[PDB]
Amino acid sequence: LKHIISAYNFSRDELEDIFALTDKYSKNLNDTRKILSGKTISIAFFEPSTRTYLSFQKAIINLGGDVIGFSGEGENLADTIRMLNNYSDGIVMRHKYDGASRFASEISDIPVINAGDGKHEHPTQAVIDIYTINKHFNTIDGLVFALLGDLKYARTVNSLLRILTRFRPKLVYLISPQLLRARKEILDELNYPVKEVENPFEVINEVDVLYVTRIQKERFVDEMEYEKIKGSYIVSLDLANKMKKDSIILHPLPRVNEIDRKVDKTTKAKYFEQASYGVPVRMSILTKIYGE
Amino acid sequence: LKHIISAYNFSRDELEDIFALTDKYSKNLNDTRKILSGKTISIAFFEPSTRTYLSFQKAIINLGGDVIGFSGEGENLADTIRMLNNYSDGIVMRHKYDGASRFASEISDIPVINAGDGKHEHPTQAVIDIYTINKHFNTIDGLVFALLGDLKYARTVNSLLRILTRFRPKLVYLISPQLLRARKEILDELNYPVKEVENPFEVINEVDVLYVTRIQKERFVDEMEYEKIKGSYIVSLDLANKMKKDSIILHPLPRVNEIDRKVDKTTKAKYFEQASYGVPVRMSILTKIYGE
Amino acid sequence: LKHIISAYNFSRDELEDIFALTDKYSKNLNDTRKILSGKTISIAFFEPSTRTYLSFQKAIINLGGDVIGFSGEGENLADTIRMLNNYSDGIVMRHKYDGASRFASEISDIPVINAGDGKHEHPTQAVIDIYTINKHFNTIDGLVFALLGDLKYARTVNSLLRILTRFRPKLVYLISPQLLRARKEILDELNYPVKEVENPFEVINEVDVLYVTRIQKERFVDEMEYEKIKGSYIVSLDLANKMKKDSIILHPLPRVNEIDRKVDKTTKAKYFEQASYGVPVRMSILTKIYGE
Amino acid sequence: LKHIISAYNFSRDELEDIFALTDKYSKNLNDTRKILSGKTISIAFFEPSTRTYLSFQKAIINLGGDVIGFSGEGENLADTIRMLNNYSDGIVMRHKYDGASRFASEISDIPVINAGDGKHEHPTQAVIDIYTINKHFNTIDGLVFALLGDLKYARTVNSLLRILTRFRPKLVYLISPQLLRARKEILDELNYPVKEVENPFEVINEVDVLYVTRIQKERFVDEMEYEKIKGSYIVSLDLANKMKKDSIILHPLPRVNEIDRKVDKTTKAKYFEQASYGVPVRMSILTKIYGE
Amino acid sequence: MVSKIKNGTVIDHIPAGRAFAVLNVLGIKEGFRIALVINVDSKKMGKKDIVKIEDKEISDTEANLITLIAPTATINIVREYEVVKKTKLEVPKVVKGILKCPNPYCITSNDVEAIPTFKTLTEKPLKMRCEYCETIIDENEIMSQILG
Amino acid sequence: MVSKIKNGTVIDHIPAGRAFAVLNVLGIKEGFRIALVINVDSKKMGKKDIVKIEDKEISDTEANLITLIAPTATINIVREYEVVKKTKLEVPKVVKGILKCPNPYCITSNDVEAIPTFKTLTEKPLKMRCEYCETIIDENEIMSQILG
Ligand SMILES: [Zn+2]
Ligand SMILES: [Zn+2]
Repeated sequence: LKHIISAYNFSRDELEDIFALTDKYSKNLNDTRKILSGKTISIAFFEPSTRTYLSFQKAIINLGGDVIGFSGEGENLADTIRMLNNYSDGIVMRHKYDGASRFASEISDIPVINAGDGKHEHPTQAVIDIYTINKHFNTIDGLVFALLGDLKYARTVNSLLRILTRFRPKLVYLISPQLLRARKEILDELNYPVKEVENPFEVINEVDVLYVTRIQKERFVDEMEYEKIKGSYIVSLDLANKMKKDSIILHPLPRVNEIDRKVDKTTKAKYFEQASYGVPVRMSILTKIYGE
Repeated sequence: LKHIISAYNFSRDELEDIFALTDKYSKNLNDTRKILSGKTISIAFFEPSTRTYLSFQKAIINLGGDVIGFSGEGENLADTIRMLNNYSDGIVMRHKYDGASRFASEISDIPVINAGDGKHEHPTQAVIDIYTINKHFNTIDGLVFALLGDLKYARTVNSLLRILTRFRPKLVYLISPQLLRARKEILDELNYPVKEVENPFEVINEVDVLYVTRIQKERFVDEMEYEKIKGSYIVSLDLANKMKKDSIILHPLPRVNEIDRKVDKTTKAKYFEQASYGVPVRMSILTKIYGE
Repeated sequence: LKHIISAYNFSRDELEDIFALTDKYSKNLNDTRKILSGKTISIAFFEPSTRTYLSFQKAIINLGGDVIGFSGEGENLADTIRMLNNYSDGIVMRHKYDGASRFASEISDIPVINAGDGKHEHPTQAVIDIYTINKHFNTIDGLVFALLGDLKYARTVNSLLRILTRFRPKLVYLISPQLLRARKEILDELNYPVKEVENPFEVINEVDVLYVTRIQKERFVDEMEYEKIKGSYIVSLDLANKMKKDSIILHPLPRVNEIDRKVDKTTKAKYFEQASYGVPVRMSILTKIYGE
Repeated sequence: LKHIISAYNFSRDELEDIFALTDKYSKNLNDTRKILSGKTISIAFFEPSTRTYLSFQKAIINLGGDVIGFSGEGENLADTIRMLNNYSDGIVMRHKYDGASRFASEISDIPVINAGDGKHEHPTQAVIDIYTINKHFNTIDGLVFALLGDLKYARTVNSLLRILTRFRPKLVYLISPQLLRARKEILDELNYPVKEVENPFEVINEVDVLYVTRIQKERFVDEMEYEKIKGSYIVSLDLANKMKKDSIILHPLPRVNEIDRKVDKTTKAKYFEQASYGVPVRMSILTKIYGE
Repeated sequence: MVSKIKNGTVIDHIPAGRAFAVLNVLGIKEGFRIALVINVDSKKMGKKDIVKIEDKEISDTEANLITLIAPTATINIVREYEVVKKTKLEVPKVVKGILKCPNPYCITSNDVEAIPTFKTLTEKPLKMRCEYCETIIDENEIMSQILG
Repeated sequence: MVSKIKNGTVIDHIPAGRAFAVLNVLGIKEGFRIALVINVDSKKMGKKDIVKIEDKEISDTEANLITLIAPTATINIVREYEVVKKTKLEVPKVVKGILKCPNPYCITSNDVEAIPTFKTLTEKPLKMRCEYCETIIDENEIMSQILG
């Protein structure tokens, strides 16, 4: 590992390794090896996200690195990448344009970690999601997944569907309105079975993992088609109760109201734990790039 | 050295010293003396610039200092300076009002480093430019310079023309449209020869150093006078080819389109290296203030 | 006739009458009977349109009426209607909310003429369109129509499909992208045959009347689906040449670029003449309300 | 006369005629011949001006015409011109684009009167200015003029310099800052002597007519060059007192502060009378187009 | 370097590199045959381009537009392999379409139906003027609108 | 309809009208001589264009780009009047520069240094994919980017 731009940058072997390092770092001992000691990572979030900025910041600090960075704001991505190369030993970037990280990674000598590019990918988030799943079931092979909500414009879904190709899912249910369906291009990449469906109550009873993404108003024919459809891609307390005893509900946070807040008190709610592995998982990805 | 508000704060002797320290710090060893250990520098960029913020930040960290700062945003400059004096051991500031740093430096007990005030000066940038020039030619005396573009409202030109008075340039060509000419006040300060000219192809063949500044639309009679003139103060690949074998092209970055991007592949392009000395040069200026 | 809120307010008999009066008023003699002499019509265009404001204004003046009105700009529609009832003898209104005219007409004692409500209707525009068609072919029964572009959110299409039910069209082709299809509710009202189709070159050769509406970007999944589709719902010079010798192209103006401007020089272009009947047609509708 | 787009549309003979009709209409009898009776003029002020809108409106009403119009606010100028041709018998338009009226006049069958296009012309204003001058001195030939203020971007100056070519001025002083000088193109059209000058006190003693235009801040190198220069292109009470006994001061209103308000009490102030001839002069231009 | 033409127009002596610009200036880019050679030897010019348009005899009006970028060019009209007219190029009085007005506030720079029109003011050093807004353009602006 | 070439490349059998687009696709538009004929008779195609580039032997890489708009074209390399290679055109694997990405949010549609790159996904009905954003384009989008 060097550039982390796509979920395809990871092999199954690299992922099993990152999981083991995440176990170790989780068990938050005061002797973690400071593999980034004397190194500066720059966090270049052209498109802001405080949750994710702070999460990489804390990983980098836990490993002994110094952090520089910016958040927001006619200078070329290439010129900025060049400058960060004078100033730092690696870059974590978040950008509004698809492919931005790919392109930075080709300009750049130091590693570049994609923390979100446009609607294309967010690979570290996918690593966090599968880490949470494998932690719960001691496996990823054999599981039955359902992705619920917007599956067309969500980079986390794109990264999760791609990373799952390093594993053997039994089946991935794609549950969305007709409008928010996974694009053809992305479905032709996959090497595991998938089935499109409009209502989650049809198959909720079968699914090991339910992964939800927000539907946004700002994305519809008119406000009336959104108001008619919005209601049935929420994770309600009733949809939670119809899931199997051992199943989990996942969501890459923040949330607004796509999850009934009463759900956070059930044992199936796992999105809180999911956000909590973010730091050790990113420490591990960083350890695989700089410390091996 | 204490306050760095004008390029006139430097003597020829202090500059030769800063160059030697820059050589040493460039050769980026892992034993740099942490002269700012236990010290906090505040970076007070009332007028933002990420490139320059990060550059002083990294210098200060390379020397063992802690950084605090802000960027942007009815509180008096004097009250802010007072507060930074409770919180820190020196201040690097960037402001929209001419003379701001001068004034801070008189309110303040800790050192104040001007990283840009209005259209007046940016002295550390001038130190970086002459460092790059002296590195290339083993001298500044005897060279033939040409400054190209806006020479009226560019604080980097003002700081470069003033710092060059500690040296003996053969000649400084001032190449601008009539509108963007160096002000009378600044030309009467200089102690070396200068000649005003409208087209660079008249004398390009003679010049050791070509230093370019952007012309901005937002500065003209009408958009038509700008569109008529803009074209011939760009550094084109053809203007580059008509320069001598040993000459260099300089620009205090960022750029938009005042330099043809094909130029970045010629050996005469030196603006990339120029931005890359920013950190060691500022480490050196900091070492002259705090570590001697 | 009294309130004109829907195209359904007109019978086939009233329409044949309006056509005859339009012939007479067109032939623009200097002896037109001033049926609105001593009357004030208020033009209440809560949602502005200068083209249509001026058109009713001129009709009202040609008939000897005085005009008052406003254009644009927390006061209730009902209170405004009440006030216009103190001030005037009839109201022509344009509003952003569907059903607005219907509602005004129930509050109001003087007549109310809908000149556009939301995305619901514009009945006088439909009367102008069929007047133009009947003028050209000496009939509306038996014709083969094609409506091209946005058929979901265009109030002129809604009013034209409804008014055509007072006649016997051979067939109405509905040609739109999947997204911009006529709503189910409106299709179940119709009493004549209709067929949905995605490309106009499939049936252009058959159609007596081609009526086009703009597709707007601001109405799509993303800008890429719009850029992919936009091109083939333009009336191009080539689509014009494949139409029959006697056919006409209609568009309720203004246009932006949904009609190639070279088309305006062919004999099939009839949108200019169509806008030119606006005034006599509205004079006639006004004569049927006030002068009979 | 038909289209009035440039001051060049008028001959010396047509102008002497308009003056005589203006005398007659001024002497505001209650028997003015209603040459626009039964006619509708549309006032199409794409770029608003209430003073001028109302002035043409009142002229048109004094002559028995009906007025329609709009003020302000992607529809083509050509389509609007076409529509006004259905609705009206002539057009008075004001537009932000140079040449707009010229272009309308070529699309249009009814007359088109330019009431301001961009920075190019305002011919009716020039007719009003020379009417005022000829009224005062019983002549235009032989006078010594001075134009003061902005002479580059003022369409009234452009129209006045062009209309004066139908006459024999002794001399036209052009008094402006260097920046606001009459363009070369316009000076090469003139057939009478002209002399450029920076300060009005040099020649004020010689001038029959002083015509002033505002200098705007929004037009300068920086706010400091404007603040340095602004003061000496005002008509001060002192500059008024140094003019000859019989001379006049003219300004096409509105004013802000380019004329000391104490001047409005001297006998040389003629800008109030100048605005007051606007209506009869425009009645006369209208009478030459429609009533002869 | 190209074959003889039965009927049409031969435009010889175009500056090397400017044949594509001559076609644009004539509105050509369908039906009829065209041939070009670019950068061939010319005894008087060093290098040159040549354009041949079968079956079209270029008018004097269209041909005078060619002077805006190829003032040395020569135009021959050909019938049955024989040259029947060597046209004398003049500077055009008016130019609609080919040239834009550099004033962004000119009606021609904003309304599609408002086609740019320049009237020649002097032939000599060539200056032309916009008929809508009076903006002046010189040989240099002319040539870089067309050779781009 | 044009003379024989001593050294270089002959591109025959281009669809009528597309020679200018073949030159663009090769980056050509200075030094060397070029000749074209447009709309001449072809026994198999009806009509056709022909391009001849003196002194340049086109590579297989540059030549495979020609298939994007002229898949029937044939390429001959010529030395001393003799054809020394008839090149076998294939569909290119990668296309940098010639084709833009229709996604306005792709880094290649926004950063000048970020040069558009498409990798061919299927040859068969031709689909190509953006390497930055995975947007797919078909023969129709391909051809109307280049023939405009
Ligand atoms: Zn113009
Ligand atoms: Zn792309």
